[PDB]
Amino acid sequence: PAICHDGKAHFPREGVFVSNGTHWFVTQRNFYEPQIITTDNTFVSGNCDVVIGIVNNTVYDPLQPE
Amino acid sequence: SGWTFGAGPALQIPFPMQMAYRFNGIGVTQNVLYENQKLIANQFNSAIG
Ligand SMILES: *[C@@H]1O[C@H](CO)[C@@H](O[C@@H]2O[C@H](CO)[C@@H](O)[C@H](O)[C@H]2NC(C)=O)[C@H](O)[C@H]1NC(C)=O
Ligand SMILES: *[C@@H]1O[C@H](CO)[C@@H](O)[C@H](O)[C@H]1NC(C)=O
Ligand SMILES: *[C@@H]1O[C@H](CO)[C@@H](O)[C@H](O)[C@H]1NC(C)=O
Repeated sequence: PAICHDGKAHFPREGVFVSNGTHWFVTQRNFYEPQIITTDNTFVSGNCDVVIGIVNNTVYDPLQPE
Repeated sequence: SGWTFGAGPALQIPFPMQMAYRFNGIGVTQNVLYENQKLIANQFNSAIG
């Protein structure tokens, strides 16, 4: 249902979170289009302490490296 | 399978995710359900009883 990067939750803006066997992507609900999970496709809401089934993962920041 | 079996082949999906998408279909985002799951389930059980 959600992704827990660093003490926070991360819900998809549109689509579902999937993983083949090792890496997590976010994709649409009618066509398999995997994408790299960044801060643009997810919105933070919560504290990551009430959600059930949340995995940790590592999200990507597209601004700090540049 | 939600409503996905009304168009083509049935696709499995966890019930909480389907409920979250139904809530998102009326303008309320997913975090409301993902943080009030227990309360909503209790209310639904009380109503169905
Ligand atoms: C919710 O489901 C549970 C089963 O997982 C029901 O539990 C039993 O249901 C029978 C049938 O009515 C009752 O006679 C038992 O007393 C129930 N036991 C417990 C521990 O609840 C439960 O009735 C269901 N709830 C409702 C409102 O239908
Ligand atoms: C799963 O997706 C990742 C994405 O980088 C890929 O490297 C990998 O080969 C895919 N398959 C498996 C079995 O991990
Ligand atoms: C996520 O990381 C925290 C600390 O880094 C850890 O306590 C927690 O167990 C991790 N989540 C899972 C599902 O292992």
